[PDB]
Amino acid sequence: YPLSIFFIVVNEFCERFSYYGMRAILILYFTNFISWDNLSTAIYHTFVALCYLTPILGALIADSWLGKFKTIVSLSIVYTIGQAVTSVSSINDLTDSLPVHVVLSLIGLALIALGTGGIKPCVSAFGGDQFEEGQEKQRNRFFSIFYLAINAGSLLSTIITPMLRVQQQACYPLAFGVPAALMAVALIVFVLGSGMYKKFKPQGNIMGKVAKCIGFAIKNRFRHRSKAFPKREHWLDWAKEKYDERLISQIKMVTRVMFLYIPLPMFWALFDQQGSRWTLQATTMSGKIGALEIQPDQMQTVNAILIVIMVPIFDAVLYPLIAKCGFNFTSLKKMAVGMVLASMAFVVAAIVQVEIDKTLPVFPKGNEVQIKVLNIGNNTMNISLPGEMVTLGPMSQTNAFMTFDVNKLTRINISSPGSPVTAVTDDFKQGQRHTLLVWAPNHYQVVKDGLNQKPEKGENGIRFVNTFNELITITMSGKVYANISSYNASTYQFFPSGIKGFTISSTEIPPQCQPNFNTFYLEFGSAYTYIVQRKNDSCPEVKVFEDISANTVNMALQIPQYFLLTCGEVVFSVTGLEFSYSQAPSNMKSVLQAGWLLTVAVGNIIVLIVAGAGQFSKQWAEYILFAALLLVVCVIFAIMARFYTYINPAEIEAQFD
Repeated sequence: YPLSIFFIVVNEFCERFSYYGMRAILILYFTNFISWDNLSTAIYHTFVALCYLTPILGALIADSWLGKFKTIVSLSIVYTIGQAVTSVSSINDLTDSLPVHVVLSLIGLALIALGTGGIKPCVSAFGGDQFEEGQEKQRNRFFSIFYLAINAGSLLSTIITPMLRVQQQACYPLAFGVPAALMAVALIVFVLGSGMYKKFKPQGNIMGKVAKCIGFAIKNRFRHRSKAFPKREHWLDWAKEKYDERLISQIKMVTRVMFLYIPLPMFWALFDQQGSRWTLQATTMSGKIGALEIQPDQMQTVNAILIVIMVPIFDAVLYPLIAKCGFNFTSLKKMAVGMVLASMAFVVAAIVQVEIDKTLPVFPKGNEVQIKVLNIGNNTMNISLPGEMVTLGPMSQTNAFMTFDVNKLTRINISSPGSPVTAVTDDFKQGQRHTLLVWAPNHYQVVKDGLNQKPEKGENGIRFVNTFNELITITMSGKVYANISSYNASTYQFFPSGIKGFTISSTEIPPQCQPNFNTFYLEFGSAYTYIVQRKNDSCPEVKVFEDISANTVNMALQIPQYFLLTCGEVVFSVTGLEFSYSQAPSNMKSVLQAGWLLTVAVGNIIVLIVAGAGQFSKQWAEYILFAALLLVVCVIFAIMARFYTYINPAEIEAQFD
């Protein structure tokens, strides 16, 4: 056995290495191709689950045509072709009638989808066939090692890709080129073992036979309405009239096994939340370990790291111990327990989420308007606002955003000690944060803020205010603010953490002045407003004011909810695709594997259907998304398993003829 297996393991590692590397690069490109006709966003959202709809086509083929060995090679090549075409097409689009070049990408993208689908069910079952001598212990070992290699690809893909990218947009050819290069090695190694594999060929069009037998049964069962209508077997009694008895047995085994997958696709909807829903949470909870600088979007890597260490533990020690006390852990039992853990993984998130909410600010909603007053003048100013007055000294601000109803924002009067009162004629927009700038009794400016949420990806936003008579231009680490009018403010731009330096430029500034300045440590999620003022020597001067406070909750707090969920997946998923193979009849192994994969496809639909917010806060969504659904489904599953779908020893049943 050992010789035949190693080829499949290394092939799967390389094949899944490539797939993950394609995902990250693929999404970035659409942001550039979207600039013709928003159609690109419509092109996407197919690969979200379409990569799991194809495996139907792979199953139909091998089990009724070409066998499994031939479909692995053929579907593999078309996978390689698609990537190569896609890689060159992107370069052809930018280097060189735009839809004509784009058509190249579409064919490549479509040609890839078949590759990713037809291989998943075929390769998994093809390994199992190598064990025949009552080797349950060895066969169980393989399916955990095989599932371990999948992640060893995911982990190495994450580390390698960022270094690979931006090596040269000029690096795009390598971006798609290198993943394509690897799979070529995957195909070569798999073929090299042809002399060692054990293979079986289909005896005919089983697909047709199964469909015809089922078709005959249902129509015949419809007849005989008042003559022995009550079935003994819902289909077998009536198909047996014409069709072979042993074939009737086989279609029955798959029917029972598949009945249990009806409740499962809820679990795969919950497991998917870790990619999108939690990555957003990390953004608003980003205190950083003193030893390193992990970014919000890097956390998801923790799941791959844990699963490459949990899997050896469970098979090595934990399971032997449970046996020694006599619990007799069966395949149905393990799946039932696995769904409970992932349920407790989510409930922890609600606890974490409510902790974070203690700190976040309040953003305006509906007809609400939030105003911050910032006096940048050299004298104290008195401002009249609806039901309130505020006095601000020179270079002073109101530390909080005052919330008012737009309908209630009737009058504002501005005055200074001994100065005339000036009425504000400007207008505001509901649902937006607004900043009011004043420097003299009859001089003021109203500025829209633009930011009304926590900065994305945890990057700090910066902006400047011009007080010089002439226009000013500032560049900060690759980003430029140009031609800022006097007594006006520029829009925000976002930078990652660290310390960033910037250089100022203006015509009124004498050349001998220092234009160079450096900011303090940025941290995460903050947003600040700089003010540039003139010194007695005409040199620029800098002051800082805060708008949104940095992120406080530490990010290490997400390890628990990743530890439970990852621990939940090991027990559930690994046994899911092993039990599915054990029960299937000898003639239709790939049919059931495609049955398991089909569950994941429908899984993404549930989360996608739920779409966005429909409630007050995530404190709810993170809760009902498991309890009202996952536990209710979990109890239903246990009920169905009480009817012994495990009772079929598919290996020996065939020998009865």
